[PDB]
Amino acid sequence: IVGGQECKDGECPWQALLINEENEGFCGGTILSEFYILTAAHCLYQAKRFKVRVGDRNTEQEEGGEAVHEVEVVIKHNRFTKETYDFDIAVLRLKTPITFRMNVAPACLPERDWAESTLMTQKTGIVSGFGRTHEKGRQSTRLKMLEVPYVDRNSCKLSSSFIITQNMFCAGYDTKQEDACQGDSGGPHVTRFKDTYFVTGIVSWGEGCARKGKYGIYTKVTAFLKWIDRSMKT
Amino acid sequence: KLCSLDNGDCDQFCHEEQNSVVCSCARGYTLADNGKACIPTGPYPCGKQTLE
Ligand SMILES: COc1ccc(-n2nc(C(F)(F)F)c3c2C(=O)N(c2ccc(C4(CN5CCCC5)CC4)cc2)CC3)cc1
Ligand SMILES: [Ca+2]
Repeated sequence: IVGGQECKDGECPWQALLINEENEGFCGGTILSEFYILTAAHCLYQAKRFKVRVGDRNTEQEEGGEAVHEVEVVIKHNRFTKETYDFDIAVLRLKTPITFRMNVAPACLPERDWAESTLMTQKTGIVSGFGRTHEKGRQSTRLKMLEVPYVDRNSCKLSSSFIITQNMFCAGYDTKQEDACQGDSGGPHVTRFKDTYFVTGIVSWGEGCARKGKYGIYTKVTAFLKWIDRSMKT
Repeated sequence: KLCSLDNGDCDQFCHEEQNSVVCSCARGYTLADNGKACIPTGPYPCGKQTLE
């Protein structure tokens, strides 16, 4: 996360972190329930063998509320394309159930029509992760969050050098130095409504991080809710 | 205006069925007796930052 603030105790309980063989976080994810993690498909080619850690806010030491979970089944969207990152969505079935507690809890999955009409028409959403704090910097050891405004669809298409498909939306700032970044991918994009947080996106990609005239690109969760429902039964 | 007017007074999901407002809730919540508010059915309901 470039800019933003550190996630304070219990503020981002639905954040999951994919770790590689050396226990290094390389991507994020969103806790959907006791057995399911939502993440980005491109994150699956970023590591051979990986586990999912929850309840962590500071990768530097052992707090006490952390828990690692092995992945039982990886459910990648078959339409995902490495070339355009279209259909950048995957669900993870964990071998053991997550024990909800302080800093560990699922985000809500909204209904399509309501989400698109009431959630995505609001000014901002919230993205979070352990990703880079600068485009050239190193992964953050502290979990961060950042309010990112929804970007007009027409304007972002004009800003992008790459095709912005119907399965994605833009969020962030034109010139302001705040945005998601490498390492945050697969992470949560949630929208708050009356004190309750609903999953609205998945950190997908961007032309660099927080560049002028460039925005953050997120997978459009409302376009895969049915797919997600199905994925959580197999 | 129904749903277009302040989410039809619903806490969460709002539907316009037969020109009338109908509220619903996410998995883990129970629609309250007033048919608008959403009640958590158990601990650690989805979408809630952990306080205690
Ligand atoms: C808001 O969330 C984020 C914002 C930015 C990043 N991010 N940081 C960095 C770095 F730190 F390394 F600068 C990079 C990225 C990134 O997403 N890149 C990228 C990945 C894929 C694509 C393609 C086309 N590609 C496929 C191959 C052909 C060209 C459109 C699909 C275009 C660009 C560049 C490197 C991550 C999350
Ligand atoms: Ca820790």
